[PDB]
Amino acid sequence: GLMQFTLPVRLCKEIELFHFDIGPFENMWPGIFVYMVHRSCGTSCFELEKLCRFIMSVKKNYRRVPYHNWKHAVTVAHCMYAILQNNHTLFTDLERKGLLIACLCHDLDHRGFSNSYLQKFDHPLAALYSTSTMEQHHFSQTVSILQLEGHNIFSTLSSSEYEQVLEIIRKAIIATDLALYFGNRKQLEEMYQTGSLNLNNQSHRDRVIGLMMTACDLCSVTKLWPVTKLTANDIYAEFWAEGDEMKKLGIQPIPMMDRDKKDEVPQGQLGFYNAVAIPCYTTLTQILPPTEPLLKACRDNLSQWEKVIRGEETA
Ligand SMILES: C#Cc1cccc(-n2nccc2-c2nn(-c3ccccc3)ccc2=O)c1
Ligand SMILES: [Mg+2]
Ligand SMILES: [Zn+2]
Repeated sequence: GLMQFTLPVRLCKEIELFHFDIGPFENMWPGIFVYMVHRSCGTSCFELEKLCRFIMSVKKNYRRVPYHNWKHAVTVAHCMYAILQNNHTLFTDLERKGLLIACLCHDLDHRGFSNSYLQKFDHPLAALYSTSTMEQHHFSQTVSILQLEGHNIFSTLSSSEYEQVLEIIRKAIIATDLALYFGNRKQLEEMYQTGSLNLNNQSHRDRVIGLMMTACDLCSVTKLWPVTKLTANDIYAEFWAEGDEMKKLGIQPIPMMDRDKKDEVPQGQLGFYNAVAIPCYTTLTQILPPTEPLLKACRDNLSQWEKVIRGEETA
């Protein structure tokens, strides 16, 4: 309990900021995550030796895909960490515990394909779960790893708290189904503007947590421009592979996923910043004002994609 994980000076400072990049050294990502749980939750909350065993089994069940990989998991976990430190008093001891775990586990065993492709390919996981196909799979994997021996990081919670925390994680992981984002923000917008939003309503917390989870999942669009620029190549590599697999079933993919239509990427990014990211971070700042820096960084990047279309910058 007297073994405080430290980070080098530049990391120790830069890690507190929303736009932190976790860097290219895979071997430091576990220490970074533990550093974050320790400052976010306490030295007390988790048994160091169980935690480390959990993190490495989680790492082992992420796959080598261009984007939906172990780096993504830790990135998303970091954004949640930033949100929780800048909104210190709003969240319970259990939420702080489960949300950082939820973010680490949110894309467990992803193969780089959307729910749509599972449905058209007729993947057995689509028989098992008709909506949020991958997201009920990710949660299922979380529970598997939670039930390996020496892996129950939650062993000190009562029966109650254990159910509470796994129900935070489940809901938190389902909420990363972007198809659910749209209704979830339209309802929080309406609750904030008519002043009914009330954080003592457990129904309303769930929604707020779902939006944090979209916020964290999308946070590659909230980094400094050269990190956003270089992550997009990873994002489109998965999209273009999925389009190839679509063409393989005898189906024109949407252009986003057609690697013959690379020319339309920047306009496609504009669409997505306008249609998804900017609305996500607007609504999230209205509900939690200290998250503004996510909105500020998102708009800067929108403005950098505008510059790309005007040929004042190439990609
Ligand atoms: C792979 C992937 C993937 C899946 C979930 C979110 C993100 N993500 N994160 C940051 C930016 C983006 C992003 N998402 N889309 C997107 C558009 C329509 C449906 C779904 C995703 C289009 C362009 C982007 O840049 C990527
Ligand atoms: Mg996902
Ligand atoms: Zn994700």
